[PDB]
Amino acid sequence: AKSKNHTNHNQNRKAHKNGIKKPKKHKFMSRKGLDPNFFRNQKYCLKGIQKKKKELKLKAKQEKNN
Amino acid sequence: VNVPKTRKTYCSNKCKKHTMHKVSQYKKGKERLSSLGRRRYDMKQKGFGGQTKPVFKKKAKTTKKIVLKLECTKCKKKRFQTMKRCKTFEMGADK
Amino acid sequence: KSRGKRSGTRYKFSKKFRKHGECTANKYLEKLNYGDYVDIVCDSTQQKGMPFNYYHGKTGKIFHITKRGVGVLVNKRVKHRIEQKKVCVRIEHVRKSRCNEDFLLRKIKNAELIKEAKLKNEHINIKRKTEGPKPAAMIKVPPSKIITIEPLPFY
RNA sequence: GACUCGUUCAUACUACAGUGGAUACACCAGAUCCCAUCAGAACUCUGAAGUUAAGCACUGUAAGGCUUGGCUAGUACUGAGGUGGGAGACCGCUCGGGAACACCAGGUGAUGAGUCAG
RNA sequence: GGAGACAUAGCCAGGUGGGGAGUUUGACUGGGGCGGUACAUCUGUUAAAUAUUAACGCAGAUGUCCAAAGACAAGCUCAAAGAGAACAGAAAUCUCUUGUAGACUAAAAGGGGAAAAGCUUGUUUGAUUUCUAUUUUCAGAACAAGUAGAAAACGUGAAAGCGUGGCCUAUCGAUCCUUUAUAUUUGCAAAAUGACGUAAAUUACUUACUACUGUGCAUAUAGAGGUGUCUGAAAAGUUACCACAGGGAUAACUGGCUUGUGGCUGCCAAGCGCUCCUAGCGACGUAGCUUUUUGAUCCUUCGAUGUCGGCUCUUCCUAUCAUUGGGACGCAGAAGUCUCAAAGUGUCGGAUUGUUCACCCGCUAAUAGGGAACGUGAGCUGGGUUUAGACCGUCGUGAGACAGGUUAG
RNA sequence: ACAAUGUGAUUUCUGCCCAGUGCUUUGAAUGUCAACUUGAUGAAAUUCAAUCAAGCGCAGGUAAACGGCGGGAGUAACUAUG
RNA sequence: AUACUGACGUGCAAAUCGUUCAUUUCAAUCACGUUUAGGGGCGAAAGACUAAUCGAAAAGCCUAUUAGCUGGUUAUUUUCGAAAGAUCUCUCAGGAUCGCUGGAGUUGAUUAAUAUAAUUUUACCAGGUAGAGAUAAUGAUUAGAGGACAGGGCCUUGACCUAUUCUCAAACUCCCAAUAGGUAAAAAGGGCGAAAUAACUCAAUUUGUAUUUCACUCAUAUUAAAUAAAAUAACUCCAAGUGGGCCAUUUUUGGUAAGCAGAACUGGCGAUGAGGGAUGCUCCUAACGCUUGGAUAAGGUGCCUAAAUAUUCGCUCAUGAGAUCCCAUAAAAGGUGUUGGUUCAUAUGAACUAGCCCUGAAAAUGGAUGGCGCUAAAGCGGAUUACCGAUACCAAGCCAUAAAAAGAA
RNA sequence: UCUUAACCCACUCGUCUUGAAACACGGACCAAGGAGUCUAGCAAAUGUGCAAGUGUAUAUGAUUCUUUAAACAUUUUACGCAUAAUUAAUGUAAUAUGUCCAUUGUAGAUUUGUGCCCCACUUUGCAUACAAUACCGGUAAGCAAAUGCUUUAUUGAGUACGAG
RNA sequence: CGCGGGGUGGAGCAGCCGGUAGCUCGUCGGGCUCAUAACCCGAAGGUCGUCGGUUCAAAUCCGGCCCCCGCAACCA
Repeated sequence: AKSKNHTNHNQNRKAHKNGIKKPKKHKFMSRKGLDPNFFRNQKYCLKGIQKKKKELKLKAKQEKNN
Repeated sequence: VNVPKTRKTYCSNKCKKHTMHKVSQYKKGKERLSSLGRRRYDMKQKGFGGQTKPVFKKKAKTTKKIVLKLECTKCKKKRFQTMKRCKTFEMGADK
Repeated sequence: KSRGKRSGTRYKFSKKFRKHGECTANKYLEKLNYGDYVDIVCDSTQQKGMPFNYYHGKTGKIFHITKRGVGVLVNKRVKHRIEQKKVCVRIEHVRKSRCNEDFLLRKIKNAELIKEAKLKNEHINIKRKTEGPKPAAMIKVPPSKIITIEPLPFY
């Protein structure tokens, strides 16, 4: 029964009451969707680097104890 | 809309590769008495109380999605392929 | 009323005059890195990978590159909040951004200046300072060669 | 002097003229084979007898176009302000920003990589 | 006596069944309703140069079609115009020249498209299976449509490459249910249904070792069968016999804004007025005023402002019909006609009506026009629209309905 | 005679239509059409067939049953109408 | 129980009374007893009646039925304080969920900063609305001119070609604003180097890619452009109220228009006192503890009514003058009223022009520049000051709230 | 203190409604009574007691007997919820075992030192955020002589020194 | 003035279901008969309301105008 249709009125003013919130801008981002093959090689590289670090850490610690 | 009777296309299962299939039209089966919902519906319907479920009198479409039965030449398997809602459908007899 | 994909694009996705047809190969050869900023600017010839209306002329970081696709993180205002949205665009629609290129040039000149300043052992101020300060100044025009002006009368 | 791969994508276009052919390009000669058609026209293959007549390059033209610049014009238009004006329609003023067509003058390209005869 | 294994009675079952029961009969909505869909959607425009954005805004389109009009490659260039050629002419086919698309792109409209995205031809079926990140709508859920990739198997091309439908923007549908696909995955509740399979053993309830084990039902995963009131009730009429809950969120009554329509006043100067623009006129045109018209409207009032008209009674207005004073005249007088100051004064009897209005007949001196809550219902009247009874016509299968007519209230 | 209706003294009459919607009449020749029953099948559940039911359908009857009861052109020695 | 629509209509009476009128030997009237009972009876049919009860009696109960709807919904101070948009909805008087709000917590913060920002700067883009155009395309569209198939009667008219020419478009576009929009301005980082890792990568284990470890070093000891009561920032939790709004400027669509319907941006009101606008929810000024004083704003200063019958220059007399935005009427058109201008002619004659004033200019209780009044203004147009003028503004006191100092003899 | 005055100001309150001084609705007046409660289950908050447990259930017991209808006690695998997830489901199910050490990053509270104390380096590095790997149940795909397997995908309210 | 149906020969219907427009009466030519009809034989005639659009092809299908008939004006 005979309604009014629309208005954008006050909505912008309401938005400015708490301001328009913006990105948190993280340095790391979850990478599920990113380039297969290249990213699984990156996973192998990363695992490789971790293994390299582990080998270095274990040998150095064992050397220090002796 | 017109499809031929045969198609070389991928078989996924029991044959693992592109091979011939014969192409046919799904006929939409027919209900059997021993279905669980029908068992439930018959029992509820039975006795005093008349009809116990809705009756879908309302209709808007005269058309049907067409779905092909693909029957593998190499192996014993069937595979479905469904395609756009049609009022007009043909098997073979090309232009 | 209706709200399909290209809704309201008659003027916007028109070609510019004298720019009709396919564009040069050497546009496509242009090299892109992850973490580049990149503008999304669309020639209307190639129809696949065409971004939505809002992203035309927008700029954002490349976060992902594919075979002929580029993922670009673009900000969109959704009512009371701006959020980053993953716009996939084509080699055709990417333009290397220029704000970064001013920073790069600025850095290069500053680095040479820093090398010189350190070499001379005297401080400098990098700052792109104010506009408005004017020194005192001289007019050497002959005293009857100056232009004498008055208001303009009517028709 | 010449060519190939290019780049910008008309200063590179279009139109009518004139000027040029060491090497080169091209026009040109042939059809067995590969090939291709109705057609050796094209395309494919094989030639090298002739030629600037064309293609092509360069230049010219009260050329047309494009292209820069002036001039159109601080005109038209326009943001903000005003218990400003005007019966209203509208029009000033204050703070600001500011075109387009026509017209007139200039211009008619530049360039990366490689090669051959200087 | 008569009838008789038929009746009848009981219990099943089909049919008939408004006699009776219980119930349904959307919404938006320039009020209600006939109508339409603005109810799912797609284009341009409205929309005010990112985007956003409404109306029963505008111009529209939609519920498909396509084994090619799909896929890849290759070749080609279209519409048109000029100049030519038997039949052959304005159009038929063929040729040469000119041809930035003026063609065509399944269908709308708008974008894009010339060594193509058009046309011709060749080879084909990727219009394939599996999966993300996403983009659109937007909750940034669903569904639907997309984009960019990935894992497969291939198709095509000389290769680079390209192909996960249609050049792009449209062409569509939950839960439950049914149905067919799919599986070295499962279940049907203390157990079993290949097969006593393969070994040994042989007094027998022997002893090991075995991925593949009845019908039927249930799953799990994947489609399809549909809901257009399209984020999904199985739902026709009717009430002037009616009731209830609300409603000035909404008509009929005043008022109000406006003044299209009506009415009144202008300006002008082509004609008319013998002759003569304007004595009187005045078109084609063009400006105002008003709300005694009818509208448009829905601000005000629905826990009520008594719904028409007449009668009666008073007052105000002037845009003066007559009476008083004048001006002009197409004016001889008599008249008469246009006009101004003027609202002091007057403006009637009937016939016919439900009547404002209208229309006759007659007087008059003339029988002007309006306001006052559409003047005036605790002033009247109750004839009329309009309660409940009734009638006729038409319409409705019907019950009933009718700014159709009538009588009684 | 009982039950059920319509019309409404007298007088004068009561035209057309059984198509529609009703009601009504005949029936294995006959289309459809139920339970039970009967047979076939399978290891059984089951799955299939088969069966002069009525009804409807086909075929009649009926309007003092419900009801209903057209449109155009042309045409006469004046003119007009037809 | 027909009529007087009589009396009566807080009655003699919740239907009486008066007068009139119908009935009176039969389908008559009267009594008593009797029958038929609630979706039932009974009905000479009016849905009539069935104990002041009826389109379903009375009594009691399921029942405190149900109600998206109406009404009402109770001491005080202090603090923060909205929405009337949105999505889906048999949804449009409703609900849910978003938005905005509050509480509570934690994180950040205390280092004049960095994070950060309804802001600009300098870079850097993206545009096709206003504008402008028809000699750029599309759709229009008025004229002639110059040329080599058709009409009229060798000649002429056309069309048609070619260059022009007039006026043009929300849904046309060569070109094209302002406004609005986006990215940018360095330390969890960036430079240039080395070494590592790969099943990614190329012919090629440094051939790259990316990552990791070590290096060397970039402004910030005024901050790689400003400015910032920039942490009053974040973030999590839990919840409310709300979903009918309205008004103004400017842009604006429909509609004859509308205090009309519908949008856009922003500001108000709503939810708001106070001073002005004569009065007035919205206009203007301006947002408010309690007080004292000041000086101002909007606005005034003839009197009502506080301050000037101030100063100063013009213009203005009206037998219905005129007098502060919204705001309560007013135009085309005239004027030998007066005032300035400007073009012409010969201190005169013309012609124009805009200022005031006049005509154009009629309505309804008695009547409204607010009223009285005002004309050497208290009118209209300026200017010059002074004075008056708010809870706004400054200083001071006191109160509470918020934060900060500082403190466990 | 009460009382009139006088100057200036002063519209019926409640109410629904965008909007009431209203020609909107309710209210003649005064007194008393007169409307967000209670139960169930759930959630977050904050307090409190305990913690890989917790509650003591029904009930038993006692030198417990106006108030006692509460209070007190409970001769070592009861039950609820939490200590494990996954899943139609037979089921399966958490660093991987060379190590009583005890997953990888980047910020990040806290600590050593140097050049009272803020400091400026270094130094060590929780919560938490952002990521990352592992690994378990489901599902794919590849394999499959069943102690079912396999790098790779995917998926769960997962898990990576328990919080209830 | 708001809804929906229809325009084809002189007249009235077919085609009007996309290409090739049929039938009757009327009109026209010839017979038959004192004479005239009736009767018999044979033909001619459609421009498909009008302006524009689709499609290989439109009288037909697609719109807008022009006429023609049918509905509609109710609660106010």
